[PDB]
Parts: sequence; structure tokens; C-alpha cells
Amino acid sequence: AGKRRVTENIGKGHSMARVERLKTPPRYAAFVPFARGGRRTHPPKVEKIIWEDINKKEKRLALMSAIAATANYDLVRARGHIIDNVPQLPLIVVDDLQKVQKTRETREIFKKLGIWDDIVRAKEKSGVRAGKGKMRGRRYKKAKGPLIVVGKNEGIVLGARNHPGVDVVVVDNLGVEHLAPGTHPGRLTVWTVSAIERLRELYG
Amino acid sequence: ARNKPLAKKLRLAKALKQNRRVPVWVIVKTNRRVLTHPKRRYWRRTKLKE
Amino acid sequence: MKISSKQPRKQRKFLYNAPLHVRQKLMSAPLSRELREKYKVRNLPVRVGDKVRIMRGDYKGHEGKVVEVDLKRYRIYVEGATLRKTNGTEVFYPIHPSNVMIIELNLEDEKRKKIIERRA
Amino acid sequence: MDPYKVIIRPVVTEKAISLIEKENKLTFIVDRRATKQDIKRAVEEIFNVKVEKVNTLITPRGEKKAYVKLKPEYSASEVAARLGLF
Amino acid sequence: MKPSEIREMSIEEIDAKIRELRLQLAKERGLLTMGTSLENPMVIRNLRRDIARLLTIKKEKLREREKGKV
RNA sequence: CUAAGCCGCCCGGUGGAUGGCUCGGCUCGGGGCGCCGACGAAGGGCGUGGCAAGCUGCGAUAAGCCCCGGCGAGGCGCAGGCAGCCGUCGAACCGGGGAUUCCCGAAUGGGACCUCCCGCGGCUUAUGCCGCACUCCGGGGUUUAUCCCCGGAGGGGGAACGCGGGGAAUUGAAACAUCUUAGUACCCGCAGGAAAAGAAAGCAAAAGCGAUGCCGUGAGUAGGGGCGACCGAAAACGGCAGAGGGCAAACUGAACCCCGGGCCGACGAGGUUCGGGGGAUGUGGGGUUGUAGGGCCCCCGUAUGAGACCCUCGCGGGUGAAGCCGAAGUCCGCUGGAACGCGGCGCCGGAGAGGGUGAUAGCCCCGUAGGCGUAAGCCCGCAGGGUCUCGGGGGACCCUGAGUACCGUCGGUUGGAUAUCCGGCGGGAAGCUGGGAGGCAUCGGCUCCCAACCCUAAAUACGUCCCGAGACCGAUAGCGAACUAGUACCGUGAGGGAAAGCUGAAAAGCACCCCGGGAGGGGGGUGAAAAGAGCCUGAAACCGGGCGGCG
RNA sequence: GUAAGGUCCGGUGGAGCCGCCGGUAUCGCGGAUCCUGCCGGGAGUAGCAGCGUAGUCGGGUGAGAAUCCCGACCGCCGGAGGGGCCAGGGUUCCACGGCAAUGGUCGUCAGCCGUGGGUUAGUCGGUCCUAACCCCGCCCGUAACUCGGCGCGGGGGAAAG
Repeated sequence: AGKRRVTENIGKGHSMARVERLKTPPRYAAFVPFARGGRRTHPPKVEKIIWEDINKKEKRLALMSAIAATANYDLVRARGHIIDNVPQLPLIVVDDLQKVQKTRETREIFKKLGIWDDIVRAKEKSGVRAGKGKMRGRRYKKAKGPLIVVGKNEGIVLGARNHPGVDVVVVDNLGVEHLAPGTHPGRLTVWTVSAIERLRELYG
Repeated sequence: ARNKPLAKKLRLAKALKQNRRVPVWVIVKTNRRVLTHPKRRYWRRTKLKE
Repeated sequence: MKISSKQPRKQRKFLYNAPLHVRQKLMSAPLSRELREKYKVRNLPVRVGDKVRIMRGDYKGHEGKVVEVDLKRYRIYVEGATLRKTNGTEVFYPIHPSNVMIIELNLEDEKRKKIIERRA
Repeated sequence: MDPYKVIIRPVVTEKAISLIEKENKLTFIVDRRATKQDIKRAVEEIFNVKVEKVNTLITPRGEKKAYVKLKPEYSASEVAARLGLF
Repeated sequence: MKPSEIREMSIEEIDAKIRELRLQLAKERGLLTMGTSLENPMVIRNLRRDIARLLTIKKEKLREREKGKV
């Protein structure tokens, strides 16, 4: 880019700067980073290293800390989640939740549990963002709500997929960003008995 | 110039037919968007390619 | 009919350069409640013989027949939805088919009846 | 060239009409690849007349124009009337 | 003209129709530059496409005859 | 009540910054798809629209012609006009198959200072059609002229990648010659959708491994180097993918191959026969390897069985175009030109991805989550018809690649150093009772192997293309080109190469009156708003006027 | 607010935008005789002389005439500023209708703009012949070629021979 132009330098003598210029009329300057249409001085390069490495033990410790912070009332409230009607933290539910595969049934269950207010909050806080991301397909900046962690997927993913800000994750695939979106820990989480047992087995 | 080959004469004929203004109905249809084409020529200023 | 890409550029490019057989489908309008109950279908492409009621814009609540359909511009002309020129001549207002609801259907076409049978 | 593929159209200019009236000459824009024999045969077969002379030229626009002079036994005015030239 | 009615006739009739349409097209092309009050400005296009249809169907008939003979 | 002039604010002009928008760029793991051409390619020239100049598409049937299928009422390219025409006998559009397809161009019957001209043999009544370049291969004839005829090849193009040859300098060494730059730029030749390599005369030595290619690492190590500057691997180990086969000879000896015709079989596989061309200077059968393998001979055993492959007269299934289905508000009040907004009342959700719609919409529309269908073609299977392959011991006989391996010298190349590889010159064996390698040369031991003939999928390399995506750019940016862009234009020529996006929800694009030769000006209209086409916002510089201050 | 700057008020504008936390980057301009675009003073100034110093009167057209048209007078060239015709240019040729721009001023005029037209060959020239010279095939060289070359066979080569 900017390097396809054939130029010749006028040199000294003429009352002009010694700049590469085209050999055809009207003989504009070219190829130099300060000329219109020329190459950029230091453009982005595909060879740049962007991947960041983290030790496995450090990642495991961070995941354990995030899981622990999930059960803190102060952190969950300070993050922004609505837990006014939440019975207790952490919220443990029977394994029957994993078999629900209808969104209306999931909505009724969530209303009974007390996270429907958080779902409504996520829907209300989602909206159109500012900037050029709308051109590139990022028009909406959606918020995050309750996170459902289960020991086995028996239709709960399909049942609760469509709820705003709601993610259903199997315990074996749980990550740090699932529990602390945007580097902010204290996400409202709903665990199952099987998930708690798998947590006891793994201890991390 | 007095003596001309047929192929060169035909090429000159094509250039002569090309050299004309954009139709008024074309301008109306395009809503003052298409006003000219890059093949306009003045015989004494802009010369032919051949 | 199948726009899998979620990129706005590709969606708008498909909309702008859609072929005519796709622009045919892209001109559907919702039916009235009575017609929906009668035919078990939700919407149909707008024909000329149809009678519609305008639901949005300056002519909301006005009912009239369809007099012209432009697939290229994605527009329809409804009788009575007119503007006055400075010299006193009537002109039609182009209305997107999504802003109207069909209240009377022109079912003289066996292929249109086949569409209804397929979708019911 | 096969006849009925030679003649493209007639010429209806003032010079053309004057030639029709005075010198018993029709004038046609014809295919560039056609020769004088092809033009003569095409005119004779199409209009059931006898051709006396054929002259050809290539216009500055690339088209080929043919002046066809008919024999005195045949009137070019009748052919012009048949063709609508009048 | 329509392909069905073109197929309904034989090779000689198709050839005669082609010759008649070529002559008529020449006459309309002359009248186009002669007059100005053209009632139908699509005569030339229609005649050209009818000539194309006639030639195509005649060639198809010749191919079918050769295939049947072989 | 100061003339010019100076500074500040306001209004107007000139100009086109900023902001918002984006059918265009750029970059990517993954997936798909990858050659066209004498049955005349790519690239060009010229024509072609009722009004038609550019681009695009087509070729005298010329923004098109025909046929099966999908869609289902409009359509006639970019491109908002006039008049017409096409479509229900199903168009436009879309998937598949056909027809036409001027001239130049490998250009090919013979010529090109002009992409246009000039011929010779057959048929044809004539129109008109076919054949006629050069360098070869397999054949026939004769005039034996390489003359005529039959059949078949090569030529040219392709963005990057591939294979084989030829091969600099600026530059670094703070100069410079060995060196580096560099087996680089470039030149020449030859292929494909990949190419090349590929099955040990190998790698290694307590033990062993077992074709090739690619990735990690070995490793800036061994090693080369005015031992200066610098240059620089392989084995082993961990992975992806995995596959092995055929000749020459010993022996046999026409049991053979190709072209064309016939007959059985099914039209195919397979079987058989006749003519022609090859073939005893060897077609076919057999055999392909190392403490050897194979041929031949002798001896014992076996087939009664097992297996592999070929074909579809037939049948079944899977896959496979355009495509089809696919839930839920357009309810009440307010603002508004227009609700996608606000407040209230509801609904669907395996669907709250994204887009359009007169504001910001899960429920208006397209779609999405999830399903369905599809001609040709491809794959698998059933059934039937055929062809082919298949065991151990001994020998005293035979065979196992020549100007080759290798040695000396010279040039190049390499980390290859007295120990890399290639080429020239002068020499040059053994050949089964044989031969080679094991990093200076020779002798002995030990270990590994069998060259001087050929083929081989997968894992890999690229992107002229497609799908999909993005902490990339947002019109001086991003490709040079968001647009009639490799265009206009510059140079005799190689070659060089721009600028240029935005009215409005709807043209509703200002009817009528006064003035003016006109351009236009003033009224009056349209619009929520002139946003008035010299059209979104209209910055700065600059210019004119008004006001305040000085003068 | 020391400051880099932030935020409010009045006006224009008509559709997106911001605070905080954590990341990221083609991240901050008065200079580079910097690049691209636009606009100033010089300036209503120079130039519109030199080598051929050319117009005047009466009439006409037209809204408009030093510049367009007719007549007379007066002048210039006159071995070229006259006549013919190559190369080169490619429609500049003709008629009608015009003056937004072009024309060193003006213009009703035009090699300018628009709309319609115009180039007719047995005898004129190309086409035929060959000259200097060039190309193709065989052959030889080259690692090789689109590169170099003698000799044989074929062809081309003059719009003033």
C-alpha cells in the first residue's frame, strides 16, 4: 500500500523540496510517508504478537477465586445484579432444572427462583452503542445477567438460551470469563447439585 | 491522409461516432447525475490515440 | 430466503442486489385478523387486485385498492394516497408494503391459491 | 452474400430523392462485406427489376452506401412508392 | 410470433417468412429515419426477434430431421 | 454626523473542513473450488438499443434465440424520461441443457506501411460446403519425388505456488580484494491442480530403527570463515499422515499387442473368428532380492477349498440445483411531518444473530432456532454374469543393470572441514567363489546394505475465485480505482497514470402575476424543515456591508 | 482547573452519543526550501507596439455593431500573403438554427455550440515488378531461448523508381 508509484526526485536547483515526484503530469509527490496517497510510516502488521500466555496453575487459581467470589453477597450486589428476591448465595437448585427445554417453563422457574428481575435488568440495559461498531456489526452492547452452571446438559441449554444476558455452561467447560465478564467478578450464578458435586471432585 | 487504409479509416469512423454529447433524455433519466462521458474530443486540442 | 451472514454490509448488499424472484417474496404484507382466521396464513405478497388498509404514515387508517407494484423500488401505490402538485395534478405516494395490512384478497390466480395451500 | 441480407435500409435524404426523380437511381445503405455484384443481384431479385449500374462508397461513419441506377424500362419512382419513400 | 406456431409450419414456409420479415424490417428501418410520427417504436425489435426465432426453430428442425434419418 | 486605514461582533458571498452515513477496501484460523486451447484458447478490433454517447452484456439470430425445472404477476441493465411493446398459452428472474457466435489473434492455404487482401484442388446445377502451415508418430500408394492420401500428436494462454539451468551490483566488513549481499534480483526452458521426493549398495553401534514429505525441537550446536564481518546443518526424539509395486537377466519360445469387421454374451464385462500393421535384433508367460532372492532340476503335499477384482441388460438406498415450510401486538394515551420513542396493557421463544421499514422494533417484513425437497451427476448395496490369484524341503547348474562404481586433476557449489554434491578432461574394474558403506589413507575384525532402470495416493505450497469472520479504514483514510478506473490524460517507445460519494418521508423538483433581449430578479406556492437540484451539516483563510471603538 | 483541558448558557443542526473500571492503537503539530486542496497582497497593474503600422463614408441586420453584410473610396502582397498538391490532422467540409463558454477587446461573426447532410472510377492511385534491405523453413552454435549465424529453398519490400 502506497508503494506502487514510480517516482523521480527533482533534487536541488529548483525552488522546491527534494521530494520524490511522479514522472507524468501533474507530477504530484508520492511514495513518502508525508505525501498524500503514500505509504504509512508504521502501519499495523499481521506478524505482531497479540496472543498472551498464562500458566495453567495460575489460571486454575483464578478460576477458583472467581468461583469463590460468586458466593459473596457484597460483590454480587456491587457488580450490579438484582438479588433482592434471591433466597441465598450461592443458589443451589435440584438436578431437575437440567431437563427443562421450553423457554416459557424456564421463565416461570426463574420467576419463582428470583432471577427474572436480573433478566429484565439485562434486557433494559442492553441498547445501541456509540461509534463505528454499528458499521461492523456491533450495533448493540448487550449486558450480562444470571449464569446457569449445570453438571450435564439435558435440554437446559435450549430451554434458557434465548433469555437476555443468560449463559448456560456445563461445569466441565467453565472458564474465568464466564464468572467475571469484563474482569469484574461477582456474577449472579445458579448451580445444580451435580455441578456442586463435580466442583467437590475437581476442587477447581 | 489522402490515401488511407480501410482499417484505419474504420477506426477513425468509430472515434468520430464516439465523439458526441450525452442525450438530454439520458440526463433527465439519471436526474442530472450523468452529464458527460470520458470520450469527448476536440479535433485541434485532444488528439486521437492512433 | 437464506441470508446466513450477520454482517450488515452483506445483508444490505443482498437487499440491494436481490434478483427479481427474491424481490417478489420481499413484498409481503400482514393480513387482517379475519383473513388470517379464514386462511390460516399470516402474510402474503401484495398484488394489484388486493385491497389494503394503511397502518403507518400520514395516510394511516385509509383503505383503498392497489394500483401499482414496483418490485425494484420495493414500493406500492394505493388509491387515495395522493399528493397535490403545484399545478393541481394528483400523484401517488409510494408506500412500503410492510406499512399496510391486506383486508381483501384477489384470489383469481391458481398459483396464489397454491401459495395459500402450501403455507396453511 | 446471400440476398435479403445485403440491403440494410434505404436512404431518404434530399440528394437521394433528387437522384430518384432525375437519374432513375435508388440508394441503399447495405452490408459492408457486400460487393457490387451482390448488391445488383439482391436488388434485381428483391424488386423484380433490371439494374443498369451500381456505384458504391464507404461513408465516414463506416457504413457502405450504394447508388443503383435502373434500366430505362423500369422506373425507380415505382420502387420508391412500393418502399414508402415517395 | 410464437414458437408453437413457428414449429407448426415447414422449412419452406419458414424460409419464405424469414425473407418477408427481412424485407419488412428493411422497410421499417427506412421509415424510421424518414418519418417522425412512429405509432409503434418496437416494430424493429419485434421483427428482429421473430427472425431469430424462425432461424433457431428451422435449424432445430434440420437437426431433428438429420437425427431421424441417421 | 472626518476621508482612507486598523481591531472586534453580526449578517451575506467564496470555499469545502468537521460530524453522521457506507452496495467499497484491507486482513484472517476453518471450509469449498482449482486449469482453458487446432471440436480454434486467453487478449484485442469492429459492430449491436426506437430515441443510445460511456460502462456492462451480446455477435449480422447481435442489452439477445430454443427446451425441461423453480418462483408466481409483473417486466424491458448501470439509469428516477417519451412512446410503445412483452407476460395467465406462466414472462421478467433463477438452476441445468442447447443454438447463433463478424475480423485479428498459437493463427494454420499464401501475404500484410495498417485486424485488411490474394489463391489452388474436390463436391455442388448455382448459391454454398469441405481440404490445403511447420516438426513429428503409426500406416498405404506411386511418380520414388520425402510427392500424394488416411489416422493421431505439439504450438498459445494462466495472479501466486512448482521443477530444471544461467546468474550481478549497490550494500556490510565503518576503506577493500577471500567473504557478505546471494544461488538473491533478473533471464531461459518445462508441468499440474498441486508439483517435486519417495521404499535403503540408508540411519546408527551396550541397543537397535525401518519409504517419502511437513510441523516442534535438536540449534545459532557440530562445522565453514582476511577463524575478520558473518555464514551454518543433519541424525535421534515428540507429532500429522501412512502403502507399497513394476522392469533387465536366468527359463520358455509367437502361446502376443494395436487398428477395423463379424458372431455369442445383455447393449456391458467376458469369449471367439477374419483382414491389416508390429513382432525370432524377442511380442507374450515368469521375476524383482542379501548370512540372499529368483530361474531350472529332484522330492513331498494340495485345489473338493478360500479369496480378489471386472460389468450393470436390471433393482433398492444415500447424497445432490434453483427452492419450500418456519411462533409471537403493528392494541389504548402523549410528543411528533412520520413511532421503532415515553407511559399502560399483552404474547412467542430450539427463534432476544443481523437487516429493512418516514426516529432507537424479539412479536410490520426479510430472515434466525429448527426442519423439508431436488433433475442430471456421484457413492453404496442386492441380484446375476465373468476373469484371475493362492504350499513346503534339497542341489553340485544358471541369472541379478559399464565407459558405470571408482582414482587423479580442473572449475562451480556446500557447514562438509586432508571428511558435501554437481560437471569437464585423462584412466577405468569386479560382476555371486561377487560388490558397497561405516567423516584423512591403508590392513584386520565387526555391523549394515545390494547402485549404475521405472512408477506411487495422504499428511504440504498458493489463491487469478467462492463461503464465513473481524479490539482493521471510514472518502487527502482503505486497493491506484466506494463513481462510465487501470478510465481520462503524458511519452515515438519501453512505460507512466489522476480527480471525482450524500436533496427530500414523498419530486410534492415551484402552477400563476410584474420586470428583463436573455441569464435571471421580485411576488406567490410545496414541504416539519429550502434541504431548490450551483441540493445533509457549511468550519478556517479571503471578500462586501451594518454596528461599537480609534481615526 | 497552575496547565494539558472539562463543563454549562444562547443560536444553527436533524440522529446518534457519553461518565467510570479494565484492555488496545496508523493516539495529540508551527516549521522538514514537508505533501494535497482552497484563498490573499503584487493588481484592475504588466502584456494586447517593434518582423506586413488600414481603414473611412452611406446603407442593412439585430435588444444590442469600431469588430457581421453590400457599394464606393483609400491601401497591402504580387518569383508570394497568388494557383496546385504530399506527409501529418480526421470531420475541422456544406446548409440551417444560436452566442452559456472558447476567440488576446466586442461580436448578430467563426476552424466555437446544436440539428440535419456530404466523399459514386475497367481508364486517376494502391493492387503487379524489382532495388537497398527484411522475414520464415532446413542447418549450425548456445545450458537454453523470443538469442547469433554461413549456405540452400520460399516470401516480402517504392501512393515521387
